[PDB]
Amino acid sequence: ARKIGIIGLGNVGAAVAHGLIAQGVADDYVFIDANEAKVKADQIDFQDAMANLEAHGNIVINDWAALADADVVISTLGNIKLQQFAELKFTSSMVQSVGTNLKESGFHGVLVVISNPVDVITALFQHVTGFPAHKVIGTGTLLDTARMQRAVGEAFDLDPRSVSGYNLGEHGNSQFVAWSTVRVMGQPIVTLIDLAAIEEEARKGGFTVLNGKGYTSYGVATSAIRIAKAVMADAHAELVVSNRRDDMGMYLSYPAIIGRDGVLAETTLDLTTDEQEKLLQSRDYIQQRFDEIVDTL
Amino acid sequence: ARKIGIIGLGNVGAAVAHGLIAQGVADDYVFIDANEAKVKADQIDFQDAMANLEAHGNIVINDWAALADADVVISTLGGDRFAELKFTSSMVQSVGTNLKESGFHGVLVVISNPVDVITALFQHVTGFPAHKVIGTGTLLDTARMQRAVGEAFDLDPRSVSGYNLGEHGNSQFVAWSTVRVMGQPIVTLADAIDLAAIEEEARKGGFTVLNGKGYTSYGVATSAIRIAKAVMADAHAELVVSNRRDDMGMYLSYPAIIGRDGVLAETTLDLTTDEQEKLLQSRDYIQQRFDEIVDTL
Amino acid sequence: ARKIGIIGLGNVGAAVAHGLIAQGVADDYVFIDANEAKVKADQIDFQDAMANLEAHGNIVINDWAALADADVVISTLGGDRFAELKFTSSMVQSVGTNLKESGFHGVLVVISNPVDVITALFQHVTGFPAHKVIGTGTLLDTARMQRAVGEAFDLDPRSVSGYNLGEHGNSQFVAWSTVRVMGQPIVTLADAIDLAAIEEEARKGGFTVLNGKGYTSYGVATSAIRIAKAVMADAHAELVVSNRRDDMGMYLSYPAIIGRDGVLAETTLDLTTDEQEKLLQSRDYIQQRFDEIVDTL
Amino acid sequence: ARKIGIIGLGNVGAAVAHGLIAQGVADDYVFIDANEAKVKADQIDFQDAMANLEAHGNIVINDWAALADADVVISTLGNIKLQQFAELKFTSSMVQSVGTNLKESGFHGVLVVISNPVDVITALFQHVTGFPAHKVIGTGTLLDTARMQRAVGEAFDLDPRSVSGYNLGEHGNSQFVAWSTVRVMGQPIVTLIDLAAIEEEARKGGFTVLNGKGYTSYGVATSAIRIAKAVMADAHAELVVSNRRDDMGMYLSYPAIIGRDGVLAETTLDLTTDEQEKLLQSRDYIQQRFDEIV
Ligand SMILES: NC(=O)c1ccc[n+]([C@@H]2O[C@H](COP(=O)([O-])OP(=O)(O)OC[C@H]3O[C@@H](n4cnc5c(N)ncnc54)[C@H](O)[C@@H]3O)[C@@H](O)[C@H]2O)c1
Ligand SMILES: NC(=O)c1ccc[n+]([C@@H]2O[C@H](COP(=O)([O-])OP(=O)(O)OC[C@H]3O[C@@H](n4cnc5c(N)ncnc54)[C@H](O)[C@@H]3O)[C@@H](O)[C@H]2O)c1
Ligand SMILES: NC(=O)c1ccc[n+]([C@@H]2O[C@H](COP(=O)([O-])OP(=O)(O)OC[C@H]3O[C@@H](n4cnc5c(N)ncnc54)[C@H](O)[C@@H]3O)[C@@H](O)[C@H]2O)c1
Ligand SMILES: NC(=O)c1ccc[n+]([C@@H]2O[C@H](COP(=O)([O-])OP(=O)(O)OC[C@H]3O[C@@H](n4cnc5c(N)ncnc54)[C@H](O)[C@@H]3O)[C@@H](O)[C@H]2O)c1
Repeated sequence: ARKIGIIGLGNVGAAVAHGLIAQGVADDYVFIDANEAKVKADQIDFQDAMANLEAHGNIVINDWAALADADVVISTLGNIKLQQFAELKFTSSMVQSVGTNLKESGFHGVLVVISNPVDVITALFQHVTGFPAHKVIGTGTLLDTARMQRAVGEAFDLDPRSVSGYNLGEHGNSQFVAWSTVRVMGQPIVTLIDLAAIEEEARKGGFTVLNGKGYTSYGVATSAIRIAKAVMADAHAELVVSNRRDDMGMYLSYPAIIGRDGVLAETTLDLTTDEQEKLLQSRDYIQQRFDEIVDTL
Repeated sequence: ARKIGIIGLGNVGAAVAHGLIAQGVADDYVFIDANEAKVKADQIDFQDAMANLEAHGNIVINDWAALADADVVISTLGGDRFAELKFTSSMVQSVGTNLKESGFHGVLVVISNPVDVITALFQHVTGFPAHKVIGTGTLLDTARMQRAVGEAFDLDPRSVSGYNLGEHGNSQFVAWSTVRVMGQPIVTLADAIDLAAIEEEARKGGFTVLNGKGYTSYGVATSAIRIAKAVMADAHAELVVSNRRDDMGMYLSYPAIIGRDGVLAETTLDLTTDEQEKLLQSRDYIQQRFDEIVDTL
Repeated sequence: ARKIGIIGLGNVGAAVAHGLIAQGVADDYVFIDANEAKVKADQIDFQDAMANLEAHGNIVINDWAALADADVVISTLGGDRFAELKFTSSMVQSVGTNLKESGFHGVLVVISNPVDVITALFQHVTGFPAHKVIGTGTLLDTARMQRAVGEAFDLDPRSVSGYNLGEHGNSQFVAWSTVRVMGQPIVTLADAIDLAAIEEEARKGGFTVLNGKGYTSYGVATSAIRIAKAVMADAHAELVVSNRRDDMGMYLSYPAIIGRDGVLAETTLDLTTDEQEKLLQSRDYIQQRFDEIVDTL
Repeated sequence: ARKIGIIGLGNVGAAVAHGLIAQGVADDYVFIDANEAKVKADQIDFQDAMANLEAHGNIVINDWAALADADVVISTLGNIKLQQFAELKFTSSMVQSVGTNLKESGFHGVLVVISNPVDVITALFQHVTGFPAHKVIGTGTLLDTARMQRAVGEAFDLDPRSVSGYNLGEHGNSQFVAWSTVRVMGQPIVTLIDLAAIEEEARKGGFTVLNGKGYTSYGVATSAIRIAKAVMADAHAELVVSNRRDDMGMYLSYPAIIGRDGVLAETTLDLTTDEQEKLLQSRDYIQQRFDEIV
């Protein structure tokens, strides 16, 4: 049967849970949150929906041992008030205990991290749990790429799913659009529009949402659900996620092949020199911030 | 194609939207909200999710004319006491008039508080035939009774029959003479389970949600979604909703047959005399509160 | 993850696989069929559909060891008379033995004819606990009664309660004392509708399907799928399936509580004396036909 | 509400119907088939399924007037027995009456043609109904692209959905794999294996299926359903379908942008000289056999 664990039932974690429960994706769910009254409130509210939902799902709360046979565990803990990377003092303070309980529960599935700064927190989670790096991944620029596809989609009046290409690097700071990989309606977008306008709409689009309602939830929740379904189904799907490539030596977003055991293979992009240059800049940024904080745990 | 309009993109409204978009229920969505920043932030956030979602949906905001061919419209709006009444009736009149003027002729589903009064007010202000104006009512309350009973007998809530009738938010009651579990009327098993305790847990349930979250969303959003699908599919499904029965003359929750035209027929429950008595008490309360608010129009 | 095995990829088995695959219900599928070319054609046909489907599924064929960790296995297998009994009992023993030897320890759902006899035979040969071996039984006849009553009262078949009990295929009957429509027990509405005609209508339909297509598939396939979901989700859902009651000591259709471990509990209907009589008559026929075929093992 | 009509409830027809009903994609369904007892049988069989399905759907049979407000109409009529270009004589006979009835129902949505030979029957359907060419399209090499993605996916142990590229031309004859458009794991397939082996698996893959059970159904039924969903949701999705491009002046498969009004725009691929040549070759066979038939 399918079992998913969600750590941190805030705006994003609760949207992840609603997206999964609304489609009846999993059979068993484990909600874990430091704030007890909140998570119990969400459990009951979801259990009240069950008589009127089409598919059934079981929900247990704050039970680490229940994670032992979970397929996927999604980490959505953090403090959005610190965003309203400065969040690093908060989320990095939480990874030691969350990571140790996770390791101790007997969990051996794939861990998907959303907590920001996603690249650095993904790395510290890998570091505390001791899980193989291919079992610990982050949404990273899967969200950024979806904003890029939305922006390019609006410009050409196309289905965003019909736009190909990726955003690489460090989510929420040096990530960039690899315009050499983007293609729309059979042609490479660079041989076609104000690309920087599109890139600005893509990059500033996330602040517009936070600015408008105080957080972001549907965009990133859906990116996590897509990765969680690829893992459980062992799809061997190519997705841009925050993964540790051998050549990079640090977590950063770059397309990879995802299946039931996590990262099954790396992909290879023919990036311009410009794009490779930016990619190592992101690597260095993540690496340094990670370096400063890993001793502190 | 399927087109759904949602008026009020708050906690309940955004959850209704996410519930529909996660499943790809409708093709076109119309979001209407007084706060342009919030509704615009939600639209962009949902559009960001489209690149990683399985079904596509088109989203327009604050365009009253777009509701003309909407199949269903869901409204989540709802000295100082006098002022509050005056402002609530004003809002229902403005929204209702603009709704009427858009040319919309589908079914209007209201989520609000008190739902029966506000539903009757929308019926009054729009001039839509009463069978096309229904409120979620005790569908949520019934689902909570189903959860409590289900937990008491380690049963799927969907396998618990029976309903909560009357006034949602105050005098509604469990019609225990309609509740069956595992082939037996629960009253019989009670005479040999403590029904009052079960009633306590369901009510207590709602308070835990309010206390830990500050509001409830998944339970009620799912109710509206179930009703919305019955309407678009012309299911002729029996659901307990807030509707105006000829014999009651006011709006209250009682099972009815829902289809593409709204209430297609009424049901007839053989209630006990005490149950029948509570039903009429409920009706008298809704009448009083309706006369009172309609007088501030 | 969710894994389902299907034994016998004929009209029914392929409809079951397509229904599950069109919704992405399981992650892994194991198809077992005596005809290598037919099962291989279906596997390739479904793998050709994966590029245009929303959910992914892995399909392996004729590999018994793969059933070891399957959640559910659905079996669609089913002078002269003695010869046929002999070949049939032999087939159930060969399949049953290989299934038992695979390590499989989930729930076995049997689609056959006579489904109650073949279900009991499989239980007998495998040695699996009776609660883990169930047949679809009269879940398909109940759904036909619901269709016929639903068409009679212009209702949603899902809104018609009640069941068909007994032996699927010959002595099963509508337990009219359990059927309710629009809040009223249908018998009272009959005292005022012709139940006999309704009962006949339901049956006629089955014959209409057999004569126009030569077999029935969607109706019974969907019954198996619903049971399979209740098992993987551990729903504790009340479903009418062929199960072995202590009071009956032989398989027959009577509602029961279904969960991950199969039959979790029995239900107690208050049938009328005629109903109890036909139920026992039904049971005597199943017992006798079972006795006959187990003698040929 | 969503309303889909299916003409011809055979192997492909009933598969399209089950894929939609299992997911609860539409609200209303119109089943039309010359063999009345087979359509009436599937109707009741699906209505028997309804009490145990999660979503509701309404089914009416052989009512052309009910197609007046259908969103999409899928044509899956034919005779698979003749396939075991064989059906062209039979399927061409049907197009006049079916097309006329369809035209007179008041239907004005998108028509999706599956019936083989799909490109020529798509052209005759457009030609007989008088419906704008952009509102009349066929599955074409959407099924063939999916087989290419299966073969390539199997070879690289990838999700078939992660394989990009298209198969162009005429389905079941001159169709080919535009290997310049295919890429896997960030690289061009022709830069990375024997593509002819893969090519053959993909090309012969329909025979194997057909020889193994006597017809093909899930592959093509799912391709039709993907198109139908792009139409009703007005996705503006890039899909390879049989459409009539102006530069070709004849139906053939080439990627197009699909929405509620049918083809909304054409794409332009940077095909190799050879690839360009094969596509025109396909156009001639379609053009020629089309003129030959009417
Ligand atoms: N990576 C991305 O693309 C992306 C996008 C949006 C948000 N985010 C990140 O998602 C995280 C959550 O976002 P949000 O808006 O839901 O925040 P939020 O503040 O609403 O929710 C955080 C939840 O985590 C819980 N939590 C905190 N510490 C915990 C611990 N040790 N154990 C268990 N639960 C704990 C809190 O109680 C709270 O309920 C933040 O880090 C935000 O930056 C990432
Ligand atoms: N029936 C039940 O059991 C139940 C359960 C929960 C909530 N509710 C009711 O649902 C309603 C919604 O609650 P919520 O938590 O979603 O509220 P909320 O405060 O988060 O949101 C209401 C939204 O309506 C918008 N709005 C206000 N006035 C408007 C106007 N004139 N036109 C258009 N949009 C306008 C606001 O901008 C806001 O975003 C309340 O009536 C609440 O009591 C009922
Ligand atoms: N319970 C009900 O209402 C109901 C309704 C419809 C059909 N059915 C039953 O379902 C069964 C199947 O019907 P169908 O039309 O799918 O049959 P079918 O003839 O189309 O296919 C049976 C399949 O089983 C395969 N098979 C046979 N022996 C096998 C063996 N020893 N091992 C593995 N595979 C084997 C065959 O190759 C074939 O593909 C019959 O019992 C029929 O009566 C029951
Ligand atoms: N384009 C493709 O890629 C592709 C792929 C597979 C199959 N197909 C085609 O799909 C068509 C259907 O295939 P099938 O296997 O389901 O065949 P089939 O013979 O089983 O079904 C055809 C159905 O069409 C019906 N029919 C015939 N003439 C009709 C008319 N005038 N009006 C209404 N109904 C009529 C029949 O009664 C029958 O039920 C065939 O042309 C086959 O070649 C195309």
